[PDB]
Amino acid sequence: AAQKSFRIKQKMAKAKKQNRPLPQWIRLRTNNTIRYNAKRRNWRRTKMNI
Amino acid sequence: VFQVSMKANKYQIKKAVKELYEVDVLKVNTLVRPNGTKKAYVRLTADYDALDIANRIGYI
Amino acid sequence: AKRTKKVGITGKYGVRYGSSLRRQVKKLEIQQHARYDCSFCGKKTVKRGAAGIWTCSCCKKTVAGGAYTVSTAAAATVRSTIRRLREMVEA
Amino acid sequence: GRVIRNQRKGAGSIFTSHTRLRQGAAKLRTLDYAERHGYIRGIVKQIVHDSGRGAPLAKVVFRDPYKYRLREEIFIANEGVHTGQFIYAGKKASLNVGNVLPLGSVPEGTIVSNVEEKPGDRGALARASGNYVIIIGHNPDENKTRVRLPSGAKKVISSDARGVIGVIAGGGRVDKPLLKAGRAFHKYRLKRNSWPKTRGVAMNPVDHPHGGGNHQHIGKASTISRGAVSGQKAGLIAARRTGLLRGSQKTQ
Amino acid sequence: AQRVTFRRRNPYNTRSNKIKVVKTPGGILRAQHVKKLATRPKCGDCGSALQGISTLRPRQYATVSKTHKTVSRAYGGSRCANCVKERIIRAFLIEEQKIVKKVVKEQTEAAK
Amino acid sequence: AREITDIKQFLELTRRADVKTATVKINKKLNKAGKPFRQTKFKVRGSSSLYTLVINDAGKAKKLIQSLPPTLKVNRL
Amino acid sequence: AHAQSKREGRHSGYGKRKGTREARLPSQVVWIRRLRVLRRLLAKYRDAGKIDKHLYHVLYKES
RNA sequence: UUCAAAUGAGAACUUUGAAGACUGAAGUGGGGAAAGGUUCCACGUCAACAGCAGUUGGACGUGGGUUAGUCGAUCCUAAGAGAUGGGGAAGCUCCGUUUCAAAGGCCUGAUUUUAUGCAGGCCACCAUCGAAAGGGAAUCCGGUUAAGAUUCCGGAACCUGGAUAUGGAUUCUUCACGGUAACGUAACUGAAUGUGGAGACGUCGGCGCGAGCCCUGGGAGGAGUUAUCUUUUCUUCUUAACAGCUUAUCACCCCGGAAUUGGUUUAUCCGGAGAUGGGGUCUUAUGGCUGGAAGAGGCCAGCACCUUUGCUGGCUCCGGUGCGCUUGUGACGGCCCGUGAAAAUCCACAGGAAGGAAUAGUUUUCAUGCCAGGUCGUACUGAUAACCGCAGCAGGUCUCCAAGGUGAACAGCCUCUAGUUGAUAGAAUAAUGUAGAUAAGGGAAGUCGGCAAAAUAGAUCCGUAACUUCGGGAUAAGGAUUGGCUCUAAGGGUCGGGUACGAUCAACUUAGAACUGGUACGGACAAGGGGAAUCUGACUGUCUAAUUAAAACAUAGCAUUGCGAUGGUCAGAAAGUGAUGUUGACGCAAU
RNA sequence: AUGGUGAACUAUGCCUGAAUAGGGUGAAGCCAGAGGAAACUCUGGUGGAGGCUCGUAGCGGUUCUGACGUGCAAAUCGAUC
Ligand SMILES: [Mg+2]
Ligand SMILES: [Mg+2]
Ligand SMILES: [Mg+2]
Ligand SMILES: [Mg+2]
Ligand SMILES: [Mg+2]
Ligand SMILES: [Mg+2]
Ligand SMILES: [Mg+2]
Ligand SMILES: [Mg+2]
Ligand SMILES: [Mg+2]
Ligand SMILES: [Mg+2]
Ligand SMILES: [Mg+2]
Ligand SMILES: [Mg+2]
Ligand SMILES: [Mg+2]
Ligand SMILES: [Mg+2]
Ligand SMILES: [Mg+2]
Ligand SMILES: [Mg+2]
Ligand SMILES: [Mg+2]
Ligand SMILES: [Mg+2]
Ligand SMILES: [Mg+2]
Ligand SMILES: [Mg+2]
Ligand SMILES: [Mg+2]
Ligand SMILES: [Mg+2]
Ligand SMILES: [Mg+2]
Ligand SMILES: [Mg+2]
Ligand SMILES: [Mg+2]
Ligand SMILES: [Mg+2]
Ligand SMILES: [Mg+2]
Ligand SMILES: [Mg+2]
Ligand SMILES: [Mg+2]
Ligand SMILES: [Mg+2]
Ligand SMILES: [Mg+2]
Ligand SMILES: [Mg+2]
Ligand SMILES: [Mg+2]
Ligand SMILES: [Mg+2]
Ligand SMILES: [Mg+2]
Ligand SMILES: [Mg+2]
Ligand SMILES: [Mg+2]
Ligand SMILES: [Mg+2]
Ligand SMILES: [Mg+2]
Ligand SMILES: [Mg+2]
Ligand SMILES: [Mg+2]
Ligand SMILES: [Mg+2]
Ligand SMILES: [Mg+2]
Ligand SMILES: [Mg+2]
Ligand SMILES: [Mg+2]
Ligand SMILES: [Mg+2]
Ligand SMILES: [Mg+2]
Ligand SMILES: [Mg+2]
Ligand SMILES: [Mg+2]
Ligand SMILES: [Mg+2]
Ligand SMILES: [Mg+2]
Ligand SMILES: [Mg+2]
Ligand SMILES: [Mg+2]
Ligand SMILES: [Mg+2]
Ligand SMILES: [Mg+2]
Ligand SMILES: [Mg+2]
Ligand SMILES: [Mg+2]
Ligand SMILES: [Mg+2]
Ligand SMILES: [Mg+2]
Ligand SMILES: [Mg+2]
Ligand SMILES: [Mg+2]
Ligand SMILES: [Mg+2]
Ligand SMILES: [Mg+2]
Ligand SMILES: [Mg+2]
Ligand SMILES: [Mg+2]
Ligand SMILES: [Mg+2]
Ligand SMILES: [Mg+2]
Ligand SMILES: [Mg+2]
Ligand SMILES: [Mg+2]
Ligand SMILES: [Mg+2]
Ligand SMILES: [Mg+2]
Ligand SMILES: [Mg+2]
Ligand SMILES: [Mg+2]
Ligand SMILES: [Mg+2]
Ligand SMILES: [Mg+2]
Ligand SMILES: [Mg+2]
Ligand SMILES: [Mg+2]
Ligand SMILES: [Mg+2]
Ligand SMILES: [Mg+2]
Ligand SMILES: [Mg+2]
Ligand SMILES: [Mg+2]
Ligand SMILES: [Mg+2]
Ligand SMILES: [Mg+2]
Ligand SMILES: [Mg+2]
Ligand SMILES: [Mg+2]
Ligand SMILES: [Mg+2]
Ligand SMILES: [Mg+2]
Ligand SMILES: [Mg+2]
Ligand SMILES: [Mg+2]
Ligand SMILES: [Mg+2]
Ligand SMILES: [Mg+2]
Ligand SMILES: [Mg+2]
Ligand SMILES: [Mg+2]
Ligand SMILES: [Mg+2]
Ligand SMILES: [Mg+2]
Ligand SMILES: [Mg+2]
Ligand SMILES: [Mg+2]
Ligand SMILES: [Mg+2]
Ligand SMILES: [Mg+2]
Ligand SMILES: [Mg+2]
Ligand SMILES: [Mg+2]
Ligand SMILES: [Mg+2]
Ligand SMILES: [Mg+2]
Ligand SMILES: [Zn+2]
Repeated sequence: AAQKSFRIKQKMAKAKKQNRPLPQWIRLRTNNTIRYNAKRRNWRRTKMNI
Repeated sequence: VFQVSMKANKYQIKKAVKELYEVDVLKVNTLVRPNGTKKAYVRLTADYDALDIANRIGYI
Repeated sequence: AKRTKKVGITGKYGVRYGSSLRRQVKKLEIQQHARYDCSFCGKKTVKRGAAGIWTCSCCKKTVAGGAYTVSTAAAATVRSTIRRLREMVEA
Repeated sequence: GRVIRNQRKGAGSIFTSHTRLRQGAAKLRTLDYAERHGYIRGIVKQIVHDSGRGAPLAKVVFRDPYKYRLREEIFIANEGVHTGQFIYAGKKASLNVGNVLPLGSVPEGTIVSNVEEKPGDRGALARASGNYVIIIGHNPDENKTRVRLPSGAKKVISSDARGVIGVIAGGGRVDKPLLKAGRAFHKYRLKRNSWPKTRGVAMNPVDHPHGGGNHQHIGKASTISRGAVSGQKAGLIAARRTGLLRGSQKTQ
Repeated sequence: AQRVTFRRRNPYNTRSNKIKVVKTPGGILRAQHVKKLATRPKCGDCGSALQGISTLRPRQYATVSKTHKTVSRAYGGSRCANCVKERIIRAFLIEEQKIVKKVVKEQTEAAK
Repeated sequence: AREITDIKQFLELTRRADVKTATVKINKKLNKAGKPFRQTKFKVRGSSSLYTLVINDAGKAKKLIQSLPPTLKVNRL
Repeated sequence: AHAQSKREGRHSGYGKRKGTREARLPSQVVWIRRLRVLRRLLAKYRDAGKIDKHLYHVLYKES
């Protein structure tokens, strides 16, 4: 919040990383069933509660 | 510019640079990248040319 | 020019609180803001602040007194009745 | 029903004393060797206002008879004491305003403040601005000293009990009208959250014995017995009489 | 007509956040935070701002030479030189009267 | 961050062990209400302070330039 | 241009006055000026010896 | 809101240029705190989302970006929180925080087996957590990015810790001299212990000063206007931390000995406890000159050319004014039954333990020199779209900076700088609406009721009732006047006079007089309706957030009650428990 | 009934901070002046008191029983206060 604890900054870093589309090669795997990334987050829609 | 262990402080960078690259370090500035990684801005004394020492390690 | 016929310092409260209350205050308020003679240095520089406390402008002496006047009639006689009793224990 | 106001005070959340600015605790010196065999000298280094208190305090510094150091006490300023005065404290000590003497060692008629209930409690009786106790006699065997307290009560205490000659500064403070709410506000602001007082007769019955009714009234006798129980005691507790006290007061 | 901004996160007008406006060589206005003003030291006896002594904030008195923190007479950076005049006369007179107090009550013991 | 005028003290600074580099600055200014003159500023960079000696006399300047120690790096202008 | 006309005692009638005469120029400012001007004359008139201190001291308290 | 171009399959909606407007420094500006967490920036890009559109986006896809000895945290203590010997409790756990406890650690000497056992002496201080607004070691200016900067680059400092050596100082009178004194300084040993000070403190008022802003003269440049007028209109002309010298209201010293009392503030306070006067000392807020530093930055000209993009120059100067504005600060004064934190930390003094030179010592509070300074935060938004209100919601949400005119003004109204021009659009203008207005004659007849609306209003002057707690009532009521232009008069500063005046510089205030107009003139804006009574609450104040603001609650005042601590009232399951209580009847508690 | 979770709203105390255009009124204190045989009474200034006052921001929420009443909004908007 413009002056952070490292605990909060770390979690912020992990959330950034998790925020990417489904790596499209996984779709090609044998017996693959994952169509898309069903856990995509967005700051303007769902707040991540610290 | 090096990606550096989060556990490493400004001293351990300066030392680990000299040992691994045979260079004199003037000063070391660090920051935590916004993905939980450490970035060292390592500046060499005027004797060493960074550009040369950069394609001596290989990247370019 | 005479500014007010009776309220004096008490005119700041204006019409409020009732004549009699204002009258009682005016008395003690006049009592408490006044300059008093200093026992120690013989000037009239004793003034109050913090009811009970009376200090002298120069000579920097501070005397414990009455809430709105330096000497209170009670402590006055107590002074004398102690003066009397003390003298019973030397003569 | 609800828990009534006077019951909530004992928990002491919002009712504890507003203490930040206080000067300290006013106390006679510890009743050490010097004070109970001879006397000890000090200088009132300052007389000062104690927040929330009527009477000014007197900072009086002494020498430490056992270590090389100054040790300062906090006395209540007896009227007439001043900066720079020498205060003497001891069995054998002159009967002068400001000094502290064992009740046994002053004649009758002496007028003292901050007097000890039992000897050594460093000051119990006659502390509020303007009060004092008068010694009204002695019993040398058992060395009691009969005194009269500001209430009028006549307690008898040990002759070793210590008091300070004189009366307490700041008298007459209660002769001036507060004149308006704010004065009382800033008054209790530095004492404790006792002000202002909603009448129990203006609340609903959950709140108080006096609450409710289509008119505002007590409804039963407001004299509550000593044996009453918490939440009952409100009004005139254990009143032995009631009504406008006409005729001369002044205990016989 | 040119306005200015704080230079530190603290956005309120606290006594530790005093500001001065300054014109720089760039030809523009820019704030510069001001440390709280220092006060003068005081005579422990009387209480006046005892002269001769430089006036800094307390941690700064460790970055200044001893001559700035004293005056040459006894009780230098401590008492106001009229109190010293007084605690001299008082000392001397009391020691003198103390001698007077002894031989007077010595003769008392020889005739009483 | 310090000004100097003792031309003797100056040469003593220029030969102080920590002093390795110096610099001479040439300014054109005016003389008291009228014509111009040539002010020189001898700046000696010490290990914690930059001493600078202002020699308004053009003649005193040239004589003082050769006076400089030969082993001293002296940035000109 | 308007400031010049103002300097020439213009646009200052009762119909151009919105703040009270006291708000426009305080009585005290007028007094402090005058009484400081009078206080200044008594000093120089004395320090030059034009008026002895016994007349000065009286004029001061009458000022 | 509009024109046009560019772009694109596609353009009311994107980009650019042009025009019209707005926010009007109490911002639609420039930043932060909490909260968000990548929205920041670039590139690509329109299926869903942006209640029309979309080539645009806080969307989508892909990347890049947050650099510190000095800014914060970190340290300190505040209310408070909470371990510990213990005491309760079946027990989860409750109580106590220096508390009925054998509570702990520093200086250096002893060692020359040798490393740290013991020989002294202290300290009895007794956890810890708790402030990104309190306290607090120390940094500035210029330059730089697509996006970072008091953090990078450049240059110039400063603090702290660790080392240290050379120079100066000091000593044969061992631990500096000088001044009558205030006190002076480049230095000028100082253990235990003790003591003092700084940290460290309300509020309002006028008065004095500082800074930045505002206004303005001459000049040296650039820009606009020029049918005509304007030696004109606009704009550039800057100087950081740090360093040296200097600079002060107050305070203080020396000479002196005062009624004919004197000095003196806007504000009456000072003097035989020594004034007025004359001469000195001090704090360095703050300002000045210089170093930093013109080499920077600002403004221009004159040539170079696909480029990296240069190069040569010149100028950057001297002043004026103040009930101005914002802020800072000083010496005072008003107020209190209110008298307006704490600790860390730093210094000084008192003390004299000790150690210390003549054939050579003591000195690191003087100068200079050496090394080092970690860990985490650092992007952006901060709101009619980055927070909370299911949302890009007309709501809510702490704060700094703050130009010109009109005017009493941070009002309203217009402007400069900066930022916007965001809110589906087109055509009509029926009824009925919502919001803004006007109406002949009457004038509350309307209505539960003047609800709504209207009338009033600034300022100067005149005038002003009952009644009253003498303070008020009172802007009572009721009147007159108010533009423009051209004049008159009054109100100041500064410098020489042997031990009456002259000379010159700079300010809008107030009054009076002429002239003048379709009788208008607080010309927009701004801005009280008044009076006579009854009921009721004394008053200012408080409440039913979201149908009740009142006569209800409160209050001062009045009166009653309890209590002397082995106590009153009150809390708890209990207790070596707790509130009042840092208390003591001028008190606390209860009506 | 039992065992639990809340003072991000709000109520109240405490700690530590911060904030509030411009006007009207003219209380004590003070200086000079006038009258009177006396007691004493007057006048003009100065000063700048107040849970004083007109009135913004602020805090409130009186009336239109105005807008809205499948809202901008589960309490808002305008005017007035
Ligand atoms: Mg949600
Ligand atoms: Mg959750
Ligand atoms: Mg960092
Ligand atoms: Mg119950
Ligand atoms: Mg307590
Ligand atoms: Mg209360
Ligand atoms: Mg009540
Ligand atoms: Mg009551
Ligand atoms: Mg009720
Ligand atoms: Mg009941
Ligand atoms: Mg009952
Ligand atoms: Mg009832
Ligand atoms: Mg009743
Ligand atoms: Mg910032
Ligand atoms: Mg000194
Ligand atoms: Mg000095
Ligand atoms: Mg006045
Ligand atoms: Mg003058
Ligand atoms: Mg006089
Ligand atoms: Mg449009
Ligand atoms: Mg456009
Ligand atoms: Mg506009
Ligand atoms: Mg405005
Ligand atoms: Mg920002
Ligand atoms: Mg793009
Ligand atoms: Mg599409
Ligand atoms: Mg969206
Ligand atoms: Mg759409
Ligand atoms: Mg679409
Ligand atoms: Mg993206
Ligand atoms: Mg990305
Ligand atoms: Mg810091
Ligand atoms: Mg740390
Ligand atoms: Mg516990
Ligand atoms: Mg802590
Ligand atoms: Mg802090
Ligand atoms: Mg702080
Ligand atoms: Mg910059
Ligand atoms: Mg960069
Ligand atoms: Mg930025
Ligand atoms: Mg740098
Ligand atoms: Mg350098
Ligand atoms: Mg050092
Ligand atoms: Mg010397
Ligand atoms: Mg200390
Ligand atoms: Mg202190
Ligand atoms: Mg403080
Ligand atoms: Mg600085
Ligand atoms: Mg003098
Ligand atoms: Mg002298
Ligand atoms: Mg001097
Ligand atoms: Mg003035
Ligand atoms: Mg302010
Ligand atoms: Mg005070
Ligand atoms: Mg000090
Ligand atoms: Mg040193
Ligand atoms: Mg360490
Ligand atoms: Mg930033
Ligand atoms: Mg936005
Ligand atoms: Mg949200
Ligand atoms: Mg919104
Ligand atoms: Mg301008
Ligand atoms: Mg913006
Ligand atoms: Mg819309
Ligand atoms: Mg529209
Ligand atoms: Mg339409
Ligand atoms: Mg219509
Ligand atoms: Mg019409
Ligand atoms: Mg009509
Ligand atoms: Mg009519
Ligand atoms: Mg009628
Ligand atoms: Mg009718
Ligand atoms: Mg009716
Ligand atoms: Mg009517
Ligand atoms: Mg109406
Ligand atoms: Mg009309
Ligand atoms: Mg009337
Ligand atoms: Mg006219
Ligand atoms: Mg004139
Ligand atoms: Mg003239
Ligand atoms: Mg009416
Ligand atoms: Mg009422
Ligand atoms: Mg309601
Ligand atoms: Mg309800
Ligand atoms: Mg109301
Ligand atoms: Mg209501
Ligand atoms: Mg009554
Ligand atoms: Mg027990
Ligand atoms: Mg809360
Ligand atoms: Mg404040
Ligand atoms: Mg007005
Ligand atoms: Mg006002
Ligand atoms: Mg006469
Ligand atoms: Mg006033
Ligand atoms: Mg008011
Ligand atoms: Mg009002
Ligand atoms: Mg107004
Ligand atoms: Mg309110
Ligand atoms: Mg409002
Ligand atoms: Mg409303
Ligand atoms: Mg309605
Ligand atoms: Mg409808
Ligand atoms: Mg209003
Ligand atoms: Zn005195």
